[PDB]
Amino acid sequence: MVNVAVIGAAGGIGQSLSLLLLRELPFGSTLSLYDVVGAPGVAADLSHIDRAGITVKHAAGKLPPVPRDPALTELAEGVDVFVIVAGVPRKPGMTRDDLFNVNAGIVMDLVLTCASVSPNACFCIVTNPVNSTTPIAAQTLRKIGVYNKNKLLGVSLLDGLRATRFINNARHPLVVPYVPVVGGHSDVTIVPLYSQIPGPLPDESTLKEIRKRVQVAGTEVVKAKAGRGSATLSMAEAGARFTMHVVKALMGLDTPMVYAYVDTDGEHECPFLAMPVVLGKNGIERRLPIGPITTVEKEMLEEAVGVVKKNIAKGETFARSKL
Amino acid sequence: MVNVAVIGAAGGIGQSLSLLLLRELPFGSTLSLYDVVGAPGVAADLSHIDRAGITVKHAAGKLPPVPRDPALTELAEGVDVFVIVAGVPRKPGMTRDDLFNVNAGIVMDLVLTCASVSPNACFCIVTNPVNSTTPIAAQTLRKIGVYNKNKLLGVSLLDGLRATRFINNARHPLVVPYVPVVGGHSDVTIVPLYSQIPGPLPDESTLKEIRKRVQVAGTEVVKAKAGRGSATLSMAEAGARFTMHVVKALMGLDTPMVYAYVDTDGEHECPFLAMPVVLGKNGIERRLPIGPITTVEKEMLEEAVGVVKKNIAKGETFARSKL
Amino acid sequence: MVNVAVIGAAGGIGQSLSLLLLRELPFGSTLSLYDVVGAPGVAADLSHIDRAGITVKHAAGKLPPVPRDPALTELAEGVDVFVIVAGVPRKPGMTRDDLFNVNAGIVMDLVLTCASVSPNACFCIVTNPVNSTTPIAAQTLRKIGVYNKNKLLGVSLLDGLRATRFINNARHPLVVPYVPVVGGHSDVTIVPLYSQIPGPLPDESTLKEIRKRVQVAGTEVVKAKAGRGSATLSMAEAGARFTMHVVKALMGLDTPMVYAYVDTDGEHECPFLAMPVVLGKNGIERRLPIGPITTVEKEMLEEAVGVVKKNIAKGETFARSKL
Amino acid sequence: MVNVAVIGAAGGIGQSLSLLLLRELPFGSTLSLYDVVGAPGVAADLSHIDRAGITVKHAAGKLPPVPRDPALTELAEGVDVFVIVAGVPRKPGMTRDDLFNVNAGIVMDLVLTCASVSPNACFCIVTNPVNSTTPIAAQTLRKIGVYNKNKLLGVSLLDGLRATRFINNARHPLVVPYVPVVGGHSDVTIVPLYSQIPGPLPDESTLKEIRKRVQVAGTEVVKAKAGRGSATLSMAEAGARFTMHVVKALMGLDTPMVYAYVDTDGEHECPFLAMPVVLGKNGIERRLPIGPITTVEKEMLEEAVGVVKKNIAKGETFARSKL
Amino acid sequence: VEEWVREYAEAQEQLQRVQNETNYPFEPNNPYMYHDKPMEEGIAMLQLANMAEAALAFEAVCQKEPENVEAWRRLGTTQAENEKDCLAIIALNHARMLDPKDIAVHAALAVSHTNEHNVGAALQSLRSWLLSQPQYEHEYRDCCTLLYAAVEMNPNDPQLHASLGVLHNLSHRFDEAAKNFRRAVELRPDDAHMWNKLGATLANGNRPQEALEAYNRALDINPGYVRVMYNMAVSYSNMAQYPLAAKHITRAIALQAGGTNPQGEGSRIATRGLWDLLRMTLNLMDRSDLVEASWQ
Amino acid sequence: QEQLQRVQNETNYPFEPNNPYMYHDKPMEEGIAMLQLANMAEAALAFEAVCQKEPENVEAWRRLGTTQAENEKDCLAIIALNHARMLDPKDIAVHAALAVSHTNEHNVGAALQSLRSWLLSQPQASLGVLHNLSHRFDEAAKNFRRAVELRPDDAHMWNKLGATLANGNRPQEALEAYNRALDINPGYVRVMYNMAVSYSNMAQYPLAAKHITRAIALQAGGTNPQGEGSRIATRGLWDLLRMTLNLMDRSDLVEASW
Repeated sequence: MVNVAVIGAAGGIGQSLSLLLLRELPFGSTLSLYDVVGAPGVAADLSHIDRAGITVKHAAGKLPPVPRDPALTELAEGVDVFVIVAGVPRKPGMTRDDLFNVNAGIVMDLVLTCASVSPNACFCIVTNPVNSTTPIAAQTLRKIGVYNKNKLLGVSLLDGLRATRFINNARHPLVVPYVPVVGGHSDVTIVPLYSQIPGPLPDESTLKEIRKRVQVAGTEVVKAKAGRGSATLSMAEAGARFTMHVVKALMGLDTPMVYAYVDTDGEHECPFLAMPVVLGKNGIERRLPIGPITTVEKEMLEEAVGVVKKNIAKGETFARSKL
Repeated sequence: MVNVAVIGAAGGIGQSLSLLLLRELPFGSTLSLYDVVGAPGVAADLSHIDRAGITVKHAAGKLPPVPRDPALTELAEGVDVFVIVAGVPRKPGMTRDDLFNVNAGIVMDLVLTCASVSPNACFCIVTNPVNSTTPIAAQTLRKIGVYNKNKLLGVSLLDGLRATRFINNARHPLVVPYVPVVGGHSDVTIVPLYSQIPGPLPDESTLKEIRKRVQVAGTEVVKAKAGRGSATLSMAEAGARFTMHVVKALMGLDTPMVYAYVDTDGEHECPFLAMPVVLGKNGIERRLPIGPITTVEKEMLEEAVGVVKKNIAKGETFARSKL
Repeated sequence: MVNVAVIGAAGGIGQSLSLLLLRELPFGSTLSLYDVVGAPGVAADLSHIDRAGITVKHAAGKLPPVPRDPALTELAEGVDVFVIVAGVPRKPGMTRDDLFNVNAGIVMDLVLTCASVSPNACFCIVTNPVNSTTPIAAQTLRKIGVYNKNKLLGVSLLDGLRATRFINNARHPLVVPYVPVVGGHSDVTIVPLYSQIPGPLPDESTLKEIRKRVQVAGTEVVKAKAGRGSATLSMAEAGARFTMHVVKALMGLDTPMVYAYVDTDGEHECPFLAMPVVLGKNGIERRLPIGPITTVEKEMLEEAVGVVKKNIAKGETFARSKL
Repeated sequence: MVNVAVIGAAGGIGQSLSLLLLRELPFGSTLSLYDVVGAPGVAADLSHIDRAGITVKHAAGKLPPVPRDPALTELAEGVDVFVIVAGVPRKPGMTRDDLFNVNAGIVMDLVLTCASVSPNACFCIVTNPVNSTTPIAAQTLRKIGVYNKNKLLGVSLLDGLRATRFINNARHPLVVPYVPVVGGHSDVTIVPLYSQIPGPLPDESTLKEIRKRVQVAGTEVVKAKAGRGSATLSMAEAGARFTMHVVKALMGLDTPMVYAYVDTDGEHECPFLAMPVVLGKNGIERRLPIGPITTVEKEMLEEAVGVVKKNIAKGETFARSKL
Repeated sequence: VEEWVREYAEAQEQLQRVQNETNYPFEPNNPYMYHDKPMEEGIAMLQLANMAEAALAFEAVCQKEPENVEAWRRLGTTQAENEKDCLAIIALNHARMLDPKDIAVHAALAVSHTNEHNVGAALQSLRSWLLSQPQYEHEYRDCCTLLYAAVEMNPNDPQLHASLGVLHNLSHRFDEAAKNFRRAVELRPDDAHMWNKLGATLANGNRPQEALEAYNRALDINPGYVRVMYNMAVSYSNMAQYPLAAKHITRAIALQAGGTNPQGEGSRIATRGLWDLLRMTLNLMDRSDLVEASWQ
Repeated sequence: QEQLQRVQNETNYPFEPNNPYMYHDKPMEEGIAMLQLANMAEAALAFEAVCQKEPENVEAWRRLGTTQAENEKDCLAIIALNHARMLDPKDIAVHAALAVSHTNEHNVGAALQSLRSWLLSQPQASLGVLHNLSHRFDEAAKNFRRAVELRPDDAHMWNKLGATLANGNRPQEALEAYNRALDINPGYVRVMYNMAVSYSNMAQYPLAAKHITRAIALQAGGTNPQGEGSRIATRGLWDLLRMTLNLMDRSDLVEASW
């Protein structure tokens, strides 16, 4: 059937994501858990549960992160979908900007090792920062020798969920399903589009307030949790839903429309943005334009894409600096 | 409508169970969370997910453990089900006696504070020494003055899930939904009745090894984790299913039968045992007899009841402690 | 908890509708049936479908029709939702007016009986034509004096369904869940607002064709059915789905938003037009406006309301000849 | 990719079964309706459903019953599952003298025409004389020769579903998912099993009447309907459920165990019986024994074996009389 | 006191007796009981419109011995012509048991059942009317086939054609019934009732302009046909001429109870139904000052 | 009684309106003398009889708190000793006695705060009390056992030792070695409570009911049957009896509970 690797589990965003996928994956699906420490414990704990028909395979690594770990290459044959979340805040007290470098370096070797044996497989990176790691992954795939812009999906459904929850919270006896979001996935680069949904809209002041609340919530959620760490539950939900959509599309039982951070293929000046896209039996099948945009909120997209230019440029400059 | 209240939100079990529970609740739920440390953070994390229609409430007391915390008698108003999931799960090399000592006081305080605000609320016990803490909860309810012998259910579905997972693997294509289990929970008080299910049973020699594997699973899980914790998700998954069954029966749109640690009116000599029961709009209505039993099963059952006699002795009798 | 009642059972839109409702009606509820002929038929026939928690009742009547049937005003007591789905077959001739001249009268009878025993039950009209039958039902309710405009739902979703199925077949890989349709429910009284739907949208010429077809579809069926029959099946699913929308809400398990044929409380003229509405536990609680439309759509709407203005006048004036 | 073709969707067991099959089939499936008179009408009727992913098609046959009409041959190309529903329209026949004869020719046509183009088809028999047509169907397959014991099947859920409903009425809330009925599909041959049911089974005196009801349950349907048709919706629903189970088994998404009229090779001396069978992604994989029974079922099985043998003897006697 | 106590005591006793025997809840206010024995009041009256108190006089004379066919046919005919077809059914059903004679019975009874909705009993009544006739004495299908088996036989036969037209009115086939009444009336252009039944099959045929042309001069025959003016009211409502329709319905309510009704009220004999014609009429004008508030 | 109302208002210490003694211009000598005989229950009512008049510490509040802690109602003791602590933050015995009173029911951090207060007032059994906060009962017994040999003159100094082998399983030692502590100053309701608990832990022992009945009897001695006077704070064994009779053998004395 399928094989959804959840490589990077047993730590943060993982575990919960594996638990959600265990009771959601179609019959006959096979899971794969990988981590540097504690992976056998999670594998044993996630093997006594009901719903027979799903088998669990796992492998562990070597404490010293030998790049290109031979054990990880064993947990790569037959995999079709990869969920790369190597998230760890090893220096929470000392908050300074080397987390970008650490995460990028980890993702580089991880994606290189994964793609060295399984080229024709989708990628669903959920490793902050998702704005600059995706160009790094594209550069690594280009260096490997095989690359496909069709399957390089960057999870961004968290912004959509956050916008939909807020928009369904003031309008009391009225609920909506999804809300479009176009841009990047970091602070100033996200802008909701409250002009493509049915029903009357509220006044401009509350619209701006909701826009700002969706604009910035990471600092609020971090401050709420005593500054200990970021949010790990909503991210797991968004990742599980996105990978479930992907695995459903690959099996050929649904062709849904989502909002993805993928290469624009020349349809937009910046060759990376969160646009509508419909999945298919072999990946991305048809990109779609953004559509009509109100001129009031049109100015925001200019500075959003301007910041995206700098983020992507830093992404490629760092990637070429190493190799 | 319903109001599920999980006690002990933060941790490793309470947050995973809460996340699993806030994905298939009936429309109109008012889930509430409590913990000494954390709790605001988990509430903020869980307030961003989509599917509006559920209101999330949270409370948190002071860090120093104070008996009868005011937050409990601030949030415990208007509650239907109380899922008590608390007690230290990071058991060190110390024996079982210390675990009972550290869990009995916590259970006593929690039940004493909880009962005085909503007597007409079902209780779902999750703590590991359930065999011994169920009579403790019975004492806590009795000494207050309000005690219903049909609203004191205990979680035991983990053993049944393990048993059915172990059997569904042997017989391959054939699959079953449930497997009966009798007795208790702790060490040897478990007897799975394998002769009451359809299909040709396997060889007698194997049945002993499957029974032994079912009896001994916690030690295997602990050894697989190298003594760095316990099964923090399996107990967080079956509990969610049990709570869903209880709340669905309470709403009236179901009439299921489950195997739960309950009080035996007449029937068996032991005051407590794991026998099939049926829920209802009020509570436990029709306790069911065990039925036909095989000779080896009946001798294992008499050994189990002999053990649970001493377990209930170490339980209902313990009274209190003072210097 | 709820007691749904079907009046036009077993004719050609009966047994199918009752079967569809049986497989989706919530647990712990009762379903009723009634017809002049075949009442002791399909009612006992569906008693062999287990669906545990569902009880089926029935009531018969004399073959010669009698106003205010004594047997009918026995089962009507205790119901909560009514589905007046009784009609007449379509003979080859069936010129206008005369057919209506029959279909009105029976409907009036089917309102007078079940009105003095439960003036608190949500109603529903399915009989063809529906643009003129709804005013007859409104005036019949107004004769007694117990009339609530919030519960006068008229089935026109067959229209909604139709539109989606066509606009989802042109724009192929893309798919939309629902497409707004304001107006009435017949010929040139149906305006499919295809410009409030998410997506890129086809060209003009095409849009035109698709539009008109939505308006002249029944014909196809009637024709294809070699000058006999009509459109039972389709007209049943619509009815079923809608009924549920109402039921769930009333109990408090969802707040859906539909598009019904409910009198306009001071809105755009034409006091019996079709506009989007949101349901609730008391019927209809809010009426959304039509919203922005383009020049092409307003060309049809400015003349469609004129046709409705004629049928609405012919409706609430029914007094054939007394004598 | 599954292709379900309904042959004979004209009667009450027709259109209704086809409609139940639609709206619930897996995505990407195709439904091929067939009939002799009225196929275009029902095809156009169902072509207005929001059920994207299905491409329902029709090919009507000539009114004269010419054997091997080319119209059915084109439709029956590339079909994976066949269901046979056509036969006597409403059974106006006096007795078994002609019903066993008039249905014989239509069975000949509807089996040989489909088998001549689709060898691997897994035909399902729904006609009223199952106990006689199933050996006849096996003979028709063996004539040209594609026969495989794991392919031919006959629906039997009607008796089991009917028996399940009876018990839940008598006993308060002990819901039993299914009861293992054994025998054939006619009169006294039916026998319900009650020993393999958890709970306090009732006394033999009252249970005797319940056993009598299942065997005689077909009579009162005609009695209440004044001899105008019988068992229309129930047989269609049971057939649709069985077809869905078979389709899911062929899809590899489930491997359940059911009770179907099958060619029991070995075990019981009868060639064709009703023994429990598990479904895999090939047809039928492993057969199961009847299991232990108490005293009263022994004589019932002793009578049922003789009745089944006589019915199969009658079928084989009619066999090779025209071919 | 004794000289006249019986005249009232026995009167009330026999009134209550007749009340509880079969049917017909008599109006309490007669002011006719002491001078109703010369039954010829109904023959002296009703010849020039004013067919309201004649029904009261016939009721006053029918409160006596019930074995008179005239006393039980005149009430039915007058009440049917007065558009109060509620007690007419029960009164003529009581007249049924007084032998199958008086072929006026079973003739208006077919009309009486088809008045509101009674399809089934109308056919039986019409069949009983047909069989109670020895000149040509030699299930809707069978009932209409029996009538069709005569047609030319007894060509004039105005009552047979009237029955045929009434039966055709029940089949929702007003098109052919229209030309049936059109050629039937010319045979006897004296009785306005046959004209009235004509207008109905034109009123139901969505041709009110012609239908009124049938009623108007027919009203000149007898200006007491409340049914005719009810038809004018409904036709004017259909022409969207709402003020004239309101005037006509007000005149209809005034004329129908145009007698001692305010001082002779009974059980209202469901006259509310006729009042319902006024109701929703102002719904076209939205006369918020009055609307439903004056339903008493 | 106006002074009683005023001191009830200013001080959270409850005062029983029933005052059999009252007056007693010099309460201290007989209050400390008669407790040497037995039944300090009268002695506590004597010390409150002087604490009502004089809010000054003068060892009065300290002795009252110690005697109240000796009886098994160690909830009034905390609030009674808090007033002495705040008035005189110099003595170490008030803080030492507050540490055990807090740690009795459930107070963990309060005991830590109290022991710091006790230790800070020192220019130059605590280890056992600290171990009682944790669950190191096996290694906790060492310091208590050592402390016995040093001052074998006060029962309380080893009474806390007995409960050490009462709340951590193994109902021994105190079961037979230090169950005679009543021989000096018999008022230790705590000793009878611990003995009854240990008897219940071991086996049935119907005589445990008689023992606890006698414990309540001398606890409810003279001048105790006085009216409500906000004396619900006793509670305690009033519940525990409803336990035993409901479970052990009788199951028919439940009505004899209110």
